Amino acid sequence: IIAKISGDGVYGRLKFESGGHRVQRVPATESQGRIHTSACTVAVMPELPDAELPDINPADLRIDT
Amino acid sequence: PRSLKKGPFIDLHLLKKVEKAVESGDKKPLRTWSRRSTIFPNMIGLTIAVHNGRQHVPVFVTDEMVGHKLGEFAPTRTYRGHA
Amino acid sequence: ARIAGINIPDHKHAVIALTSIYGVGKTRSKAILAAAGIAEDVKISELSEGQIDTLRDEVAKFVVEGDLRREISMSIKRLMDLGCYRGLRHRRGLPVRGQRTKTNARTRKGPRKPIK
Amino acid sequence: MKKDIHPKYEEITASCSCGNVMKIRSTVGHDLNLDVCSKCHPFFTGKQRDVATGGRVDRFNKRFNI
Amino acid sequence: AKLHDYYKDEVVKKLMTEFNYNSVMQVPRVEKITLNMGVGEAIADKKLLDNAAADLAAISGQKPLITKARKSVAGFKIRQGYPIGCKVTLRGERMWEFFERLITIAVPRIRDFRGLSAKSFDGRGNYSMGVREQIIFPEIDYDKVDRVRGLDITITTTAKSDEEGRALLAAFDFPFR
RNA sequence: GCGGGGUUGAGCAGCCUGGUAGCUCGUCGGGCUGAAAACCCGAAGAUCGUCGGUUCAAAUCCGGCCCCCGCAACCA
RNA sequence: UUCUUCUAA
RNA sequence: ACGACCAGGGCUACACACGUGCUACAAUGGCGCAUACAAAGAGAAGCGACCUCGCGAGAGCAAGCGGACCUCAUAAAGUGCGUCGUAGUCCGGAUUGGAGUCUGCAACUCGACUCCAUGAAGUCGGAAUCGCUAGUAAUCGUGGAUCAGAAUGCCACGGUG
RNA sequence: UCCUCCUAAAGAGUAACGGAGGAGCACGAAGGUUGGCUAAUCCUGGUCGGACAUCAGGAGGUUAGUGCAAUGGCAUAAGCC
Ligand SMILES: [Mg+2]
Ligand SMILES: [Mg+2]
Ligand SMILES: [Mg+2]
Ligand SMILES: [Mg+2]
Ligand SMILES: [Mg+2]
Ligand SMILES: [Mg+2]
Ligand SMILES: [Mg+2]
Ligand SMILES: [Mg+2]
Ligand SMILES: [Zn+2]
Repeated sequence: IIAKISGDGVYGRLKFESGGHRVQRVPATESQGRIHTSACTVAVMPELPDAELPDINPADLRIDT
Repeated sequence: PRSLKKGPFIDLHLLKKVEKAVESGDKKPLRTWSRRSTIFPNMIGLTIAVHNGRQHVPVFVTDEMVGHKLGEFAPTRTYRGHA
Repeated sequence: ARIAGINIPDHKHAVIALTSIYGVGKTRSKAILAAAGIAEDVKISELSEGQIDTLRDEVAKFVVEGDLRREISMSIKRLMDLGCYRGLRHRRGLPVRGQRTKTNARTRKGPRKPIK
Repeated sequence: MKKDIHPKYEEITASCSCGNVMKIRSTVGHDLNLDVCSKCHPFFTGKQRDVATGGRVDRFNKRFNI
Repeated sequence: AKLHDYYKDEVVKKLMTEFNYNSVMQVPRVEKITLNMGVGEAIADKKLLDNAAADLAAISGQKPLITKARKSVAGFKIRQGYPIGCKVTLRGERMWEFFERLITIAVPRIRDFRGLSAKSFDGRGNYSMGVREQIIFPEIDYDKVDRVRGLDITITTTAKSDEEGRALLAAFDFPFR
């Protein structure tokens, strides 16, 4: 699951939530009642802007006819 | 509702402050934990705060509030909406 | 065949046909015919007019169709404007008398709006 | 007015519940006995009563005495 | 001509006094009464209008001219010229005889009666009103009719101002307030 | 440069010479199950790429228009 | 006649 | 202080979903009058007759009773007669307004009940699914426990069957 | 191929692979005559009625209408019954 979080100070609060997150619990998919140790993972990556619609300039070119 | 033969109910420590706030002559908010007290005609016009489990919300008392108790103007469940 | 603003039908028995007025039920229509002297199981057809012309005054003793709706809508707007708990019940659409709102409030809430 | 298209217009008697005897030119035909009219309506009597504002402090000093 | 007899003797001298007219011809007089049932739900067939036009002819004794659509609107699903409503202009005699039966019988028999308005004189003296149910007339038996018709009475007079048409209907004791 | 199309969450009919929004997949909620599939039941969902205009009225008719599927850009 | 699966203490 | 004390609140919230129930969707039924038959319980700070007041919930006086005596207690379904005659109805009772009573320092949140007015959905319910083998299922009443008050729950009890 | 304006230079005509649009009909009444008739849009009021049906009132002065394109016309109406 990938969510965009629009808000103020989003990455300032959640940048320390990366990496693994481990449960030790009795699962809901366990019939024997034994306790399993599972893990998840969270990526918190800051929303950079767009790359940029490329603006070419005919001074950084060399045209061969 | 209460029986007619008992009359309306009000708390003494409020009734000791209704009598005080009449004779004092002020528009001061008096904060009150008695939600269960019937409003009297000498209480009209007083901004008073009824407790609602968390805070004290000031209530202006009008003419048409006499038969009603104080707690009807201080909501306790701060519900907003599911969506 | 027409009392106090509405048209009472002509085939029913006496108190039963009277209850079509917004303001009388089975008990008050027994009290309307208690002062009009009419038996409560005669039809509205084959009556006498002087019975009926006094019968309209008995209904006019009380509060009825246009007036009873005007007082009730005034007493609702009395609660709507006080900002009391019951007025907040009426204008959210929730049940007033203190019922279960976790389940079975279908009369004040109507048909179900599914979660989208 | 043409002789065929316009319906029947027979002057009748308009009786009432309060004793109003009036003679209208009408298209009913049969005898007319009314219910309310301009004579005895609760407009000049009871429109002031049927508002029913009601007193709140005035209701309060009924239900006890001190 | 009962109210027209009643107009020509008391009401004529009355409006000379309470407006101070120069001449006798300056008095506001009523010209016609229009009875309209614009029934836009008669697009299915003529029959719902054919049963309604016969109802309004029983209200006051004229066969009503079926009015048609002036232009076309597809927002109301009518082309130009659909039979859409019926009107009756009562002039001369039959105006007053309806104007007596309306002000005495059919108007006080209206349910939740709280009088008429004084704000409905269309800017220039011609008072208009509208009734909800056709069964306020004693022409209309409740068992015999089946659809709740309703019409709107339009009174057209020769009043220039707004108060002069008010004082004209106040001479006939018209139920305002 | 000439043709075909842009339609609920998705994919397509219906486009008809203009008055009337369909299906499938999916989604939601039940049922069966110990549970999950598959199945079964009951639901809903559209401003017809877009913008002007023509008629009473436009997904439609038209005109420009945005994306693309193509087709063709040749003889020396 | 048809009918699949049950991961890791 | 994750210990202790008091006030007010919450455990009663509400787009939704599920389970267990109650009352209905009526005529083998409703309503009105009359009339017939239970069982098993409970009762002292109590059950409370009788009588009066009140439309009623109740109130007042106040016996009798620590109970095979007295009291809650009237059983209801049924029966007999009468009307309603297939309708959103004299079905249904939600909801809502006013008015009360009772309990309790105290009924706003948040009590039950009564009166008057009001009269939603519902005309027997899809996929499916549950109980039951004889005094049973079905159906109608009664009481107790809990409790100042406050059951459509539970635990009991009999009638028809 | 036909139709209308512009190009077209105040008679007529006038070109281009110049700018723009339409037609391959319709109608037994949409024709003839006689007799009447005056629109569009906005405003104020009025039962369901709502920006918009239908009814009055006034402003308004062809902004409408013309079986269809555009142009020229049309109230003595060629418009509407
Ligand atoms: Mg459409
Ligand atoms: Mg599955
Ligand atoms: Mg030239
Ligand atoms: Mg020239
Ligand atoms: Mg022509
Ligand atoms: Mg001519
Ligand atoms: Mg209007
Ligand atoms: Mg011609
Ligand atoms: Zn009368």
